Amino acid sequence: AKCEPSQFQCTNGRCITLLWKCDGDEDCVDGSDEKNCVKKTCAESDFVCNNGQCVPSRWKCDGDPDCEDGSDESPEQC
Amino acid sequence: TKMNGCTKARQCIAYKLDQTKWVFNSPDLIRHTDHSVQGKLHIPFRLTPTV
Ligand SMILES: [Ca+2]
Ligand SMILES: [Ca+2]
Repeated sequence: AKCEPSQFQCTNGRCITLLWKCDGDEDCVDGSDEKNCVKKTCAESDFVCNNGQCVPSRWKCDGDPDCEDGSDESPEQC
Repeated sequence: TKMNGCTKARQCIAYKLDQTKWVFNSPDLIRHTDHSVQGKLHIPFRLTPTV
């Protein structure tokens, strides 16, 4: 379809702006707003799990593991 | 809580219960299904005649 940004048009027909591609608000049906672009994967509210994964900081040291390397809930972190 | 049949985080939604003080109807706040007026607040600073 016709769009103004003319960037990364997903299967839903919406042109994913390069910023939108890293906006963190996944918009298209495909998780295309979080792919192949530069972004601060952790904000000031977010925790860097040891392998480079990023997740809600509240998940750190909560008694219940979350990120795929377990870094949010490894006893070494708590 | 593991959610059955799910594959993407956008397929589900969850929100906390809160009512500590009611919300001013505002274009930025989605209404609850029971949008009946829960209360009324007196708008301060009445305009009054003066010299
Ligand atoms: Ca997006
Ligand atoms: Ca955790």
